[PDB]
Amino acid sequence: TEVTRAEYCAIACADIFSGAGEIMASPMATLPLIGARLARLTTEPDLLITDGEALIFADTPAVGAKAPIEGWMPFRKVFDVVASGRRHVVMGANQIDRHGNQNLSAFGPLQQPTRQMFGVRGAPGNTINHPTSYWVGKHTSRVFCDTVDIVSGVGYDQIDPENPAYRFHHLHRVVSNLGVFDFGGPDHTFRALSLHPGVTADQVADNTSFEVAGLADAGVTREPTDEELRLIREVLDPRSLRDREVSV
Amino acid sequence: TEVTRAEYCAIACADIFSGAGEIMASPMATLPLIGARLARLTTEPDLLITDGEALIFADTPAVGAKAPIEGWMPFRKVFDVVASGRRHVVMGANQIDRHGNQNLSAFGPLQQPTRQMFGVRGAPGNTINHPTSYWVGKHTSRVFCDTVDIVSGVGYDQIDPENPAYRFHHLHRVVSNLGVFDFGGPDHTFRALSLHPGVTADQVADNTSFEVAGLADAGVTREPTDEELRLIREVLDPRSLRDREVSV
Amino acid sequence: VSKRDKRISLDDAVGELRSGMTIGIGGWGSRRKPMALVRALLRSDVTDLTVVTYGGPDLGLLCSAGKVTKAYYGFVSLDSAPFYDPWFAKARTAGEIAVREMDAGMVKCGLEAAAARLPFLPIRAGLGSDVRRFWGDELRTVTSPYPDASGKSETLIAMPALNLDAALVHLNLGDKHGNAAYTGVDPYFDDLYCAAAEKRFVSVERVVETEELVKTVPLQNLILNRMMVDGVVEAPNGAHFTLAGDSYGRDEKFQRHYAESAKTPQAWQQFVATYLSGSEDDYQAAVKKFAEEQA
Amino acid sequence: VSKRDKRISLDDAVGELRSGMTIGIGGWGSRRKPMALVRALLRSDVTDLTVVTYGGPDLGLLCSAGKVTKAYYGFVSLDSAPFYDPWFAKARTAGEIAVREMDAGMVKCGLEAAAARLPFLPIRAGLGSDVRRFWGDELRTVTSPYPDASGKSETLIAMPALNLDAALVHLNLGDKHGNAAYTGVDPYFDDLYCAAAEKRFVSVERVVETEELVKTVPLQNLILNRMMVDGVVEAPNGAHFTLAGDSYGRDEKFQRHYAESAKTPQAWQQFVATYLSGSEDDYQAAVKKFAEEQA
Ligand SMILES: C[C@@H]1CCC(O)=C(C(=O)SCCNC(=O)CCNC(=O)[C@H](O)C(C)(C)COP(=O)(O)OP(=O)(O)OC[C@H]2O[C@@H](n3cnc4c(N)ncnc43)[C@H](O)[C@@H]2OP(=O)(O)O)[C@@]12CCC(=O)O2
Ligand SMILES: C[C@@H]1CCC(O)=C(C(=O)SCCNC(=O)CCNC(=O)[C@H](O)C(C)(C)COP(=O)(O)OP(=O)(O)OC[C@H]2O[C@@H](n3cnc4c(N)ncnc43)[C@H](O)[C@@H]2OP(=O)(O)O)[C@@]12CCC(=O)O2
Repeated sequence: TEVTRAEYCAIACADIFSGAGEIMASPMATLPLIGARLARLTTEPDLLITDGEALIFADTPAVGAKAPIEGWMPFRKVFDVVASGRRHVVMGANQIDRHGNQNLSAFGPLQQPTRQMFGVRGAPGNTINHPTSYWVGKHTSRVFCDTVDIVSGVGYDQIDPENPAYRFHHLHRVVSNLGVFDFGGPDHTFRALSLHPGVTADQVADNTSFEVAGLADAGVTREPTDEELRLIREVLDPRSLRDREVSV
Repeated sequence: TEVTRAEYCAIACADIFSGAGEIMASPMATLPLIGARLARLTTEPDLLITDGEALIFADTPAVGAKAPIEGWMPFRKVFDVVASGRRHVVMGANQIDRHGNQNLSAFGPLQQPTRQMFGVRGAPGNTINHPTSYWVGKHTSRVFCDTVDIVSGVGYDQIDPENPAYRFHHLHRVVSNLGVFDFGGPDHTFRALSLHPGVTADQVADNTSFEVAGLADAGVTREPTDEELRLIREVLDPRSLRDREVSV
Repeated sequence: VSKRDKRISLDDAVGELRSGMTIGIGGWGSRRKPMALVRALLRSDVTDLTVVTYGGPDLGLLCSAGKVTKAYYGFVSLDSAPFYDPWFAKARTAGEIAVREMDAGMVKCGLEAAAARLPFLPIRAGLGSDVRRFWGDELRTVTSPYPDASGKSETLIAMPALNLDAALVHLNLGDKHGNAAYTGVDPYFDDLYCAAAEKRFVSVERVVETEELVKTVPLQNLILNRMMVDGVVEAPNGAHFTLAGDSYGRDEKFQRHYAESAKTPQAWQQFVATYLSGSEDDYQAAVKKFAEEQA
Repeated sequence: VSKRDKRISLDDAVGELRSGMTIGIGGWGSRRKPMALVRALLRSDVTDLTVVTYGGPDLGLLCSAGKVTKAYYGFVSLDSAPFYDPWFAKARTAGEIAVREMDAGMVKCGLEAAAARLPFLPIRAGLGSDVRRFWGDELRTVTSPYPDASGKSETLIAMPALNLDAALVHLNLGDKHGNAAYTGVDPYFDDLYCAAAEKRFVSVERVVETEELVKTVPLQNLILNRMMVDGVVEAPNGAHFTLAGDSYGRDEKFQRHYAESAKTPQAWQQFVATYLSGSEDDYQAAVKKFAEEQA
């Protein structure tokens, strides 16, 4: 079995949801989407998933396909799900720092940015309410920086332990084209869990602005099972749309 | 034209809504219901009315009849209407005091009543949010008492003028089988506006526990127009259900 | 690789409840109450309950069995004459229950706070009323950190979250995973009860496959999703004697018989012997016989 | 004796607006925006607006005409590539607008507070994020008067009410009195925008009699009642170039042309000359011609 970099990324995105149970999986990019649907077809059948617009799917469809539905999830109800905590989102990111602060809003000063993106969207509500993970298709030092310009996703150094309003914050994984990471290093720092086959420690270090905890000892990302490869290649992403979103 | 006591009560209940505009009329008894619908067919066509369950009526139907609908008003949406203020309710009452405190909850101590009724229902929310009026089909000193046992409807002596949360309180009318009243007497006291033809001041005084302001000078309730009599007798209440709810 | 099959019996569902729980009961007054689940509670030894409800004969039946210690409610009504529930009235006049009676809008508010995992939501309803005295220091105010334009700050009721150990609701149609729908003019608040609770049991008139469910009702009627339900009970006529949207209306004659049977110890033993001393099937058979006799 | 006839033209509706108003705009991103009403705003001299929106090309067009002083929004997105609205981006990078950017759930919350005439509602979203810095002292916290079980009291964002001078929304069907419905999978928040506003204008694809409206859609789709609307505008294709539920999808090719036309002063003058210098009918004719040319 020859396994591509995007196929390792797909199974790593499925592993984001290991143990998630009966919660709403909300991937916001193609690789996490394949991953969430792969988890649903293997070890997490109770995940809820949507069409990204307003319909909850009964079955698990291929990327871009319709499937029979099981419920209704318009935007006003998504906010109820966020506030209930019964959700795990996978967001993209223009910047992520060593403690998990994240930016998808804009670059530069808040009232006069040098470049405009979406604004904060749902990132503040996601990060304060329920498990949040991140996907980065091109792992670089511009993404993984010392300080994010605008904190749209709340990192670990923002938490007030005296205020139980912060008790639901949990940043679970960062999956990139180079490996699998979390914030389990000392002081909740960015930590390497695995590197995809063919990725070296120095490749990660050279493309991260800060020190990655446990990088020297991080093993290699697991192999996909035969079933996972079949599901990725034949069922979920037969056109290999995943490759377009995974950089060297 | 011979006009019955119930017919005077019906036009007085219509007059509750004079100047109401485009708000939800929510009568909670047959006479106020005839009154609200009579107002809608004469001088207040923009009133909203429901079937008392969940449907907003387009046309104005007879008592107990269906009519074509114009919208949806399930109970959860009624609470939104209450909080919006765009409503005038007409409630019944087991007790009403001189300042407009009202009870439909129970008699006796709060945690061990001597007689149980509905509990407070929506009376606290109604009286704090929007115009509220009352209907009493048998005006007696047991209803119009010095002190209500349980304050379900908020009266004027509960208002904190320093707290703008109280700024929407307004008790508009009390209509009974004896006359038309408000809380426009000195210190927001129960005040006579009119007595129905054939009712004397001493009849009211003998059936009210407290002094009624302006009782000696109160004139007689106006005559219905020919159109109002036609609408009451032919269109809205051809079976004279109104008579069952109006006592001597 | 399948989603969890949540189908369970009435007695199974009550077997997940425990004495001392705070339980929310769906429906409204004498409307779409989970009466089969309430009858299963009566058969059980589960007691010392704190009940959160828009009350009707559900609360009356629980009071008839002494199962209620504390009750949070916006009202108690049978919706038809005699309007007041006589078993709730008896428990009240005997001082058998501690009440946190509240404005009807405060129930919705408290359930919404729990659904959002918030400790309170502000509300105007309650201010100036004896709701304050029913609750004492359990109901506090909250002041706006923003004054109004005039410079005065509003102080409102801080409605505390109505967090529930369990919710019992009845709906018209559902699947074995807990997707469920109402038919008729009003969902009431059954979604909020489920969202406010730890353990959630829905009885339905009929269990169907998911695809049948979603092709039978509009999207907007799908008020429960799989994250809102832990057990699904198939209970045809499971709201009797309350109404149930499009499925059936209220059994007015039988509700009158329930209310009149509460008047004497003698009338109640007979009602219990005929209707409440067997299974749900026994109840349903006896109710059918009553309808035939009283024609 | 008749209910008020609220039918008015696009220009009439904008004639009720005034410079300096706070205006909420319905829809979401590039979805069911009241684009005909926005084009009527561009034709008018109404400016210095404070805009509350889930932003899309509505906000972009207003920025292209310098009509925005302050903006409250949960995001700005075109939903399709190039995703970011280039006119909003230009106003931001030039410092032309003061922003009260917020979590998307805070918009809903603030509109709900206004709808209920409350000064704030508590919410978790915003805590720990740069939402605090966007707002400074305009966004304060509120502490629960009830500690959690551990004895610690939660301090939450006090989302202030997003009270609006006016709301502009577009729906699929309505009557001359303001009863109105959406068709398709999402109402967005148009009911909340109307409930939060003083003056409410709804454009609809088609005006029908009330009985036709209520027989065409389910009850649950009737999101506006007569107390929520002050003027009704019949504007077929009035959401173009955003999508509109069951009526039509997004004009993706034209939205791309809008975005690419913002790149140079030259491209924009031509877009203005062709699409934004006449009436709505002129716009609609030019958009139809564009579709034919680009096949
Ligand atoms: C309602 C629900 C509620 C629940 C929920 O959950 C929601 C969410 O929404 S959850 C959030 C989901 N949304 C995401 O997660 C999106 C994350 N975003 C992406 O995924 C992007 O696609 C990307 C990050 C992969 C690429 O972004 P990008 O293309 O903008 O930037 P990038 O490629 O890095 O190149 C960067 C370019 O800037 C240049 N530059 C870099 N520095 C600077 C600088 N100082 N100054 C000037 N320029 C700079 C650089 O030279 C490049 O220019 P150039 O190339 O050199 O010209 C919802 C739904 C909608 C809502 O509201 O709530
Ligand atoms: C959701 C929305 C939200 C918005 C909204 O707006 C809502 C409302 O709901 S808005 C409220 C609407 N609801 C009303 O407005 C109802 C008002 N009620 C009536 O209209 C009654 O029908 C009546 C008052 C006319 C008669 O009541 P009654 O029959 O109980 O008593 P009464 O006839 O006076 O005889 C009295 C008997 O007690 C005896 N007694 C008197 N003292 C005592 C004493 N100390 N101790 C012991 N006994 C006593 C006396 O000897 C008589 O016994 P007896 O005869 O001698 O045996 C909703 C809808 C549902 C909800 O929740 O919110």
